[PDB]
Amino acid sequence: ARKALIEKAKRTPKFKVRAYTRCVRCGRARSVYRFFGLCRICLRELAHKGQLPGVRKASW
Amino acid sequence: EQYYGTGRRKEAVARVFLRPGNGKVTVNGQDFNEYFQGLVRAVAALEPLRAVDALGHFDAYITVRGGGKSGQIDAIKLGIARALVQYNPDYRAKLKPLGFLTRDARVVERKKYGKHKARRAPQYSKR
Amino acid sequence: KIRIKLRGFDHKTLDASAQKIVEAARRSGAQVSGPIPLPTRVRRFTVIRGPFKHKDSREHFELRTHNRLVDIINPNRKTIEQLMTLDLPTGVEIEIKT
Amino acid sequence: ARIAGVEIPRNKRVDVALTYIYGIGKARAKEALEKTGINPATRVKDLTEAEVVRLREYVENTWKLEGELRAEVAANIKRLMDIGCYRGLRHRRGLPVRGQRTRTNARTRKGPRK
Amino acid sequence: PRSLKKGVFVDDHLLEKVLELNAKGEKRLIKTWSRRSTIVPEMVGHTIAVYNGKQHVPVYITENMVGHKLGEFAPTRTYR
Amino acid sequence: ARRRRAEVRQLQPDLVYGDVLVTAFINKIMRDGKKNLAARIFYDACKIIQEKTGQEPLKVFKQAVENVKPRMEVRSRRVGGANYQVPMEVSPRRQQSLALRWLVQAANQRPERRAAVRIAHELMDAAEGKGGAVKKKEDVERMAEANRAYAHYRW
Amino acid sequence: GNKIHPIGFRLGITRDWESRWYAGKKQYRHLLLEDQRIRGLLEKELYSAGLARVDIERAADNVAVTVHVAKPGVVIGRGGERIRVLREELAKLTGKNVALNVQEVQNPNLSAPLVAQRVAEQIERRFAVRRAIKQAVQRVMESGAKGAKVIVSGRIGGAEQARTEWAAQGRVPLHTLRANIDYGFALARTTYGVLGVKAYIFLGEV
Amino acid sequence: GKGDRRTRRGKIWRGTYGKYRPRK
RNA sequence: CCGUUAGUUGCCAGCGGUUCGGCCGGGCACUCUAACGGGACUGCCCGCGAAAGCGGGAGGAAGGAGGGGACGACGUCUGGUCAGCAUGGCCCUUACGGCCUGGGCGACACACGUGCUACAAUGCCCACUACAAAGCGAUGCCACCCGGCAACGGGGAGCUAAUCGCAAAAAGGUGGGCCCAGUUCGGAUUGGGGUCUGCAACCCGACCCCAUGAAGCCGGAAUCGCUAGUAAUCGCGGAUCAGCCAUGCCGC
Repeated sequence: ARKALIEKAKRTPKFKVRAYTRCVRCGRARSVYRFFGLCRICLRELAHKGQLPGVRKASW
Repeated sequence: EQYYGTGRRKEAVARVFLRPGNGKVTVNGQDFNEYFQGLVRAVAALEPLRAVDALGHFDAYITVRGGGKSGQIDAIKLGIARALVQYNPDYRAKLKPLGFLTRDARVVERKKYGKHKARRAPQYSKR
Repeated sequence: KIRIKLRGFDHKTLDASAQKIVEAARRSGAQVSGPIPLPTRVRRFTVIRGPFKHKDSREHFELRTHNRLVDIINPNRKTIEQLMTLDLPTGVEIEIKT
Repeated sequence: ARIAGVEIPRNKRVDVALTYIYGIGKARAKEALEKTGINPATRVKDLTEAEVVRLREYVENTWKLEGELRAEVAANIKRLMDIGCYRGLRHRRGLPVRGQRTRTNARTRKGPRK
Repeated sequence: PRSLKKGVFVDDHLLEKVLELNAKGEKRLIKTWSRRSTIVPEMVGHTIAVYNGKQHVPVYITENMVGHKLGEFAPTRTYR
Repeated sequence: ARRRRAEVRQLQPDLVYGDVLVTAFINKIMRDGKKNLAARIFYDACKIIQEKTGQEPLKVFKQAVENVKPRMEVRSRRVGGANYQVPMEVSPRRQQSLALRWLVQAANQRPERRAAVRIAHELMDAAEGKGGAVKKKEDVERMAEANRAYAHYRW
Repeated sequence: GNKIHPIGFRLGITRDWESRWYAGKKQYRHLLLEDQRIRGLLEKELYSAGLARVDIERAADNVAVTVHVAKPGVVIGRGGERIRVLREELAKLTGKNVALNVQEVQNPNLSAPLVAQRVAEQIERRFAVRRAIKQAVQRVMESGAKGAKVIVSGRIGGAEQARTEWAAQGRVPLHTLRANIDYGFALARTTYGVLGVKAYIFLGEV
Repeated sequence: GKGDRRTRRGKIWRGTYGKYRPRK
């Protein structure tokens, strides 16, 4: 629970140089791609549940 | 008047089509050892001809490409053979032995949890 | 002459869609133009399964797009209503052009 | 052919010649072989002065390299080493100017293991 | 000297201050911040505070060494 | 093999001599796969054969073979509170495979500046009775056996 | 300390995508984004009638929203009051309202999640948790089922020292990817902290 | 090698064309 | 491994036009492709056998559980899990909490870890030659021509995305340079030019070009990976991404 930093959206790039990526679910700005905008986890886990449209497990 | 033989495997497609003619081979363009540049690979797409002899009475046209030289060459070979199937659909004691049967099933499978070479786990060190 | 694209997720949504549209618009267009598939496109993704340090717990899955390009010849009026208001699936969308 | 640092080119073309001189070789042999005008195929063993002088001459004012390479290298490196710059900073000790990281791995400049 | 670059570019961040202020002369160190610059012209012979990471050391620039990527004129580590 | 032979996989003969020996050997020349340059040197070397030496490549390959292929040698046994050096009839299979490799390698040893040159050099010398490969052979051989008394131990 | 996710086990088999819809590049993301704002403020306000699942569907610009419970009463509200502040309030999170789709089930014995929330809350109230899973399971499979395999983890309703406990009746091959089963876990209120629960009812399959 | 950077191997790896491979 | 459905991709297996690139028409079967079911149940012939089943053979797309994926049961380890999220309790607060200017986690006498490239001629150097692949590209991949020693800078066309932007796949092929030195190897580090995301890029970036070109001519006691399309080797793309130290991870 890192509340004080939920500023990620006020954007104020104030020099593009600062506005930064993030995981909409479990925050974590670490690995936060796009189309998902999640922490590999908030991500992969809720996906696991599946209430995350179509996308389906891999096999081959 | 016409005998088709398809040969493909490991992402290389060599569609061989033969019809009464002589000994020319259009590799989706040029000819045999023309396309198989100094390739001992040449001889690969003709063994199915050696099968029941004669490499000069039939016109050879092929639609071959994909993966690359070899794969496509051989594919070409197995294909020609199938053309032989069409022509003399009673050639067991020749088309099976130095014969053929299916693609091959052996393509650089997959890397997973690392180790690339699907076996090549990072080597150890000195403890 | 009409072109169409039903890009879908489910491999039954594109089915209900192309099916209703090619068979029902089979009393209207030029009888349609067969739901030409398209090499269903694939997008893979992998991720660490064991939260935090574990360059090995991961694994993967994927999201993709199956494509059905139905199509109907002979803009024979009637067709517009053997599909345009006689549809039934849910996991795709009605893409129409010409 | 005796040029600058007597960089005589043996059974090698012109390009393969200069490359044997101070700050020469790759990329350097190409420019030299072009001016002097000679078949890079030449093995280098008969460069007639009549033609050598041409490339040998122009290869003085605008080329050095030779007893001059240090100039632009010694003079240009003396400035940054005299000002609070940075280009010379990496060299202000014995690490790698180009990069690199320091701390670990950098004997290339520091010297030998210790 | 020093041009080379022209005008004495300074990534605006340091250029704006460099200019006009260059009017009433100096006063020295104007604790610079976006050293991403490629110092240039007029920047010849002055003092500014180069953020070495946690300090604002005072740097004085000179002729032949002026115009170059600001950063590398103020160290940032400490070994041996 | 946890219990079963795990067979000796068979190779399709030469693509220039319809021969198994060829193929195996070229693989031995080979590297990084390069079936190409592999068979290549194989050949140019063959050129040495026909040219530098009237006599045929078939006969030279074969003779070199008969020369380098081992016979009787040793390994030891840790059977009775000890491992003694005992010799045995160096099985054909291997005899081949490795007198084979061997050759290829000693060949590598050879001078010249060209690979086909090496292949030639040795292959010939071998076929004859003169060289690094097969000589090294004799060595492993007679060498092995010194531990004669031990031999009767059976491998 | 592993074993794959009882739903991933399901995917293209038994049970699928509750939130059923598509989209594609540059938009699916946020699409679902609002979806969670949904399910969240959702289950949030109405965990009330002990909901149980939410399938927000999209075959077009609307947002289906068939949530499920087995508590119809307080669900629609004496007459239909409930479904009102509900479906209305809806717009508040991204407009494109939806018909408040109420789905009630037939028997909370087939409902593993629900029963879990259950014996769980129980443990809240504070009591014989081993008993709890023993019987909870008992009946949960009992009133028809092909097996009730249950487990509880963390802080064993006591002991400064945490622990695990479990029990089951019948069959529950969670393995056999194709097992068609119902899986659930419950939070763990007790001032012990987080002491999670899980239970899985085997839903035949043959 | 791939670090020869300048010529062949060099750009081969760099993934760079330029003074050793037109953009095609 | 085979027939079932269907053909803007792919056929011509049969032409006709051919602008002869499959450009146009035309043919849906063949290669293509999503989809469907059938296909060794040790079932049959020969061995063995009370049996299971292994062993021989044909049939063929193939068994001997086809090669490859996902599935890791009971516990161990009180393993890992402070800052992934969740959490019981604890401490905390004009501050162990907020924002901003710089440094810094990339400091080095040193050791160990994982990879890069290297000593080369079964190679390097140059020119010309011959073919995937699973992915990727909208305010994005970026067409050819103009600025181009070079990084790149411009015009600028396309798609709207199995037809359009990424892409030049390399080793392979043919001749040509070199004939075995520290060499054309090697490309450190310091020799030069530029490209670029970004303000700014000292510290704390990627790149092209200028000069310089070190160690090394397969590496001690020792220690590693790998049953066959695999080992090795050569390449293409991928998320993080206005630039990126990605030689790392992933897929082919």
